[PDB]
Amino acid sequence: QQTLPVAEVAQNLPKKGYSPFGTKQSSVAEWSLARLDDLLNWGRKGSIWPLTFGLACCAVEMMHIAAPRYDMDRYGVVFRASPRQADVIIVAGTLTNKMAPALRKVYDQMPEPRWVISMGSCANGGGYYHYSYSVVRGCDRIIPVDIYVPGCPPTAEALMYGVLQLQKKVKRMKTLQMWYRK
Amino acid sequence: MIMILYWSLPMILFILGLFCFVSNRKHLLSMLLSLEFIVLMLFFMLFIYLNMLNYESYFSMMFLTFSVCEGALGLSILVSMIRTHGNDYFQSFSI
Amino acid sequence: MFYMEFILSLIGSLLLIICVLVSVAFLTLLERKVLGYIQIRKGPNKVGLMGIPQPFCDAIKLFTKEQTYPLLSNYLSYYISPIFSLFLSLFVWMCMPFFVKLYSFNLGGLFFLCCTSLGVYTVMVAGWSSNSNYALLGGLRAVAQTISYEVSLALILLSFIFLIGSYNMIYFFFYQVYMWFLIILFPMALVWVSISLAETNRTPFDFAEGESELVSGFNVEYSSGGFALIFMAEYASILFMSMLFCVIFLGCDVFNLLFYMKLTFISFVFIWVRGTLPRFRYDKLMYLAWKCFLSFSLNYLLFFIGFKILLFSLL
Amino acid sequence: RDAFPNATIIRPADIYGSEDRFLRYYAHIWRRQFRSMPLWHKGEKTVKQPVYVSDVAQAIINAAKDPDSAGRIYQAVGPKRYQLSELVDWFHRLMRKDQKRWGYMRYDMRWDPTFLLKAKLNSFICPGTPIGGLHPARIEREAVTDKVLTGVPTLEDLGVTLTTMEQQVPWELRPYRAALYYDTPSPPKCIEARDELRLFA
Amino acid sequence: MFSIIFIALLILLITTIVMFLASILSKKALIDREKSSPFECGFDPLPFSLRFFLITIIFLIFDVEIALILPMIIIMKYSNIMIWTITSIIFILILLIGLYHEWNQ
Amino acid sequence: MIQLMLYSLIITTSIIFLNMIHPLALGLTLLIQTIFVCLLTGLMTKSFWYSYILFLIFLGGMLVLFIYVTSLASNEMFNLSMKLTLFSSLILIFMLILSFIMDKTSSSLFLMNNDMQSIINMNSYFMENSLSLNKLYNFPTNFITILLMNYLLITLIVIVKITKL
Ligand code: SF4
Repeated sequence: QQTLPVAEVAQNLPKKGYSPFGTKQSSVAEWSLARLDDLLNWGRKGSIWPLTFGLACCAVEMMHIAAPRYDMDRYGVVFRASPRQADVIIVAGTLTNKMAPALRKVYDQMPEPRWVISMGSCANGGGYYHYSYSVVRGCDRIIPVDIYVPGCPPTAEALMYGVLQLQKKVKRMKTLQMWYRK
Repeated sequence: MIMILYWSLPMILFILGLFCFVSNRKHLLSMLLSLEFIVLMLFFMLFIYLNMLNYESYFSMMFLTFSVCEGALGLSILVSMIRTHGNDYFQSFSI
Repeated sequence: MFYMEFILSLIGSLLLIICVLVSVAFLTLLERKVLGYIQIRKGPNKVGLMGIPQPFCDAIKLFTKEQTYPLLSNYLSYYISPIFSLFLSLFVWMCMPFFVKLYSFNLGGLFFLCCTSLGVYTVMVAGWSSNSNYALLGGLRAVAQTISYEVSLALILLSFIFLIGSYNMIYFFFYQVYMWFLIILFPMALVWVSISLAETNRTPFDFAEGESELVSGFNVEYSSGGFALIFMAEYASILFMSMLFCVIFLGCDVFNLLFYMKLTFISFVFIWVRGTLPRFRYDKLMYLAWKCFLSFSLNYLLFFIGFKILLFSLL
Repeated sequence: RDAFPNATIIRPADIYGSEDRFLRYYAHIWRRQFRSMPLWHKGEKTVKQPVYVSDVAQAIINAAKDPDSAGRIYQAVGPKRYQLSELVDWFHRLMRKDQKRWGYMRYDMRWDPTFLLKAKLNSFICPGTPIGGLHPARIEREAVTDKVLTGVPTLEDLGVTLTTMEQQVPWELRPYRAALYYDTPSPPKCIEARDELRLFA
Repeated sequence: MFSIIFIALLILLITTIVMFLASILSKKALIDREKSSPFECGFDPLPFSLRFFLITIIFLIFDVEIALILPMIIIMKYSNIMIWTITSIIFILILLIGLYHEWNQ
Repeated sequence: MIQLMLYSLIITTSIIFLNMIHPLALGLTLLIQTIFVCLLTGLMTKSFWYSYILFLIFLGGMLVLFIYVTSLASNEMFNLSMKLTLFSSLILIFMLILSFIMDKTSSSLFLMNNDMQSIINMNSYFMENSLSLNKLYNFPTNFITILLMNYLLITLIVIVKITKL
């Protein structure tokens, strides 16, 4: 790892700023595309709409970020039932062999950009039914997954930590800078 | 003359809707929609007649009531063949 | 004919459209905020400062996502429903009672009934062109409830027009100079709230556009800008129903700031019934729209026929 | 081949499939012009031998595994030769464009400078990829017929069974079909060697 | 009414321009077989209903009936009072008797 | 001028109504024809009451039955052609420039509006939409509107019998 910086060292460090790219771009067109990508990523991270895809027990914790203690609504996060209106699909439960074409069709009808959160050990790696005859060995064999939330029923702080990690990934998305360098 | 410059267009579009009503290249739903097209043109020509008189425009909702009852009657005739002739009778080109 | 009338009418209508659209965005913010406060939870926060640019976060996201289609070959009929929906929601506002003259609508109630009668048309083209059985079911259910309370709404507003003696909306102001019509028309106030939550799809009448019995009624295939225009059109319909409640029952008070405070309060009431009531059924809603509200409409229309005849002899 | 001597060079002719630049390019609205497709010499002069993407992927893997394919050029072409007019007419028969109310018409491209002006403006105004791939390089690529070289190996020497066109292409063009007007398709005619020599004479 | 045409055409033009710019601003990805599919929950996939059609017909009959209840607010100060009262009471009373008879049968 | 614009729009929508065959597309052409017919009958009249009456009765009231039946009749979508759109736009621009090069005084309708009447006309100053609607609710023409309401109830009785429910 790295040691987290001591406050004597960290007082000499300057402020990071909001932009992961920095304001030190050379060209004015590159700087304008950087700020446009910053505004676009702020709009995308300011409201991600996850889809009501609750397969198994993990989803009982998924409603617990809907719950008044954790309150996902002040993070841009609000559930949508239709897959067209939703940004994120949260695979929260056990993907089985009869569940595989349904999950693939629901993911394919979702419009791009598409970030996928694997909630729980049945969602990533198979988990407690990994050696079962009718359980897919994780959802990574079917749906491409950006965030993997570890706990068997993830606490709801850990699922919301996965949500904040997805927001940091969305804030780190480089589209217009790649277009300028394509 | 007066007929050529005034109210010539409702006559022409009435004959066009009549020819769409009776053409063999259309279907029964097209006949009913062209029928309500000539109902609209009849309202246009009747209102041009009724506005030469000043305060007899109240007749416009009488003809409207009768022709709307005609249109609902035609739709209820046409969809009463759903349970008998099937759902494919709307594509019939001949009677 | 004097050209500054056209210039100022154009400027006032465009300013009305712009302010209605920004008030739609802040109404979505208000609904997400106080609808959270209906429960124990907080509203939006943590975006910008105290959650204020959250609808702009919605608008940047919805105008960037991939415009998907319910079929790949021909989808121009998919486009024409949110265009006409937002056009009607921004076009219905021209019959607002403006005391400084913008449009001299001597028949404003008929204009409102016309735009409400097109609401069925935009939701019918919303349902059919989305190529799904859920979409057709939601479109048929929305057309069913909106034409079921169209007749009731026409009779209720027709009973209200008997009080002012004409169809001019500004005539609601002169007959409210001593008291509001909330005192005299309180069962009509409850019935008009049940009407205004039925033409616009809200939670008490939500079998058309709910997330339980259908996943979405007619917004099921609409996304990435079309859903944004549909959402803005529906919240503009909510704003119009709040204004039209505040003109008829509460005193028109167009200039006073208390009128717009009451308009925000009736929007708060619309979000207050959004969080409270459950959803009616198809059979119970056919029972409500055609028997109870129709019988009350005809009966209390008879009451105002008798009352306007009784005052005509006395005056 | 000057830098890497033992480099395998697979030469595809024109690769068809899903999310391609052949069937989607002939499937787009921006390629057509008022329900009529312009083709160079009405599509009759050019003969193309297209190959599937799974066949060339299997050829790439069979070249990577077998080490006798070092520095050998492999002509990646399909099983049978087709001319472009019969291919485009077969595609429009698959998309249900053969109905008389659609108004399908095939005409000569060299009489129509408006199509090339549209292609140049489409290459100009698009910031990223042009819509439908209607850059003039694709125009010159569809103008150039597919010529195989004798004595240079074909993918059947790499041990892959080439999929025929009529098995795969209706599955690709099944979502591309038009809505039926309110008022099985015939397979296309292949072009042999003697018919191609008669056509090019 | 001529200003209403101009402002309605301007609202239509502004909404079509906003949707065209939204379609330009929408992120263009590769089109798919399954993405264009109509949404049925999960696994991939109505006849004529007479009850809803008679609901529309009842709505139409009551709408044309309301279109005759509409004028009489203006006429009340410009007509014979006895004739106006007799027609209004008879109109709404026959409507109420017909509604109650169709409820009971 | 705008009367000639509505003439041109009604001509263009009528010739595309003759051209097309898909039943919901003819229903859409009817619903967009009804607006222009309502406005054009509003140009001859003193006030826009009967245009509103035609609007609620025909478009929002009656044609929704036609839109529902034609929506459930056709499974397929519209096949939009840019040729018919281009021909409609070309004939529309041709007819608007033909109305530009034509004298609008001779082409205007002879039917009087509320402001085309005389200034000394006593009846025009009284109340908007009052004297035209008066004969609906006066002796002896009130029997027709009583018969009309009875006719609508009898129409509903007919429709329940013929659809067989
Ligand atoms: S990962 Fe654990 S909590 Fe989640 S569905 Fe599986 S067994 Fe249940």
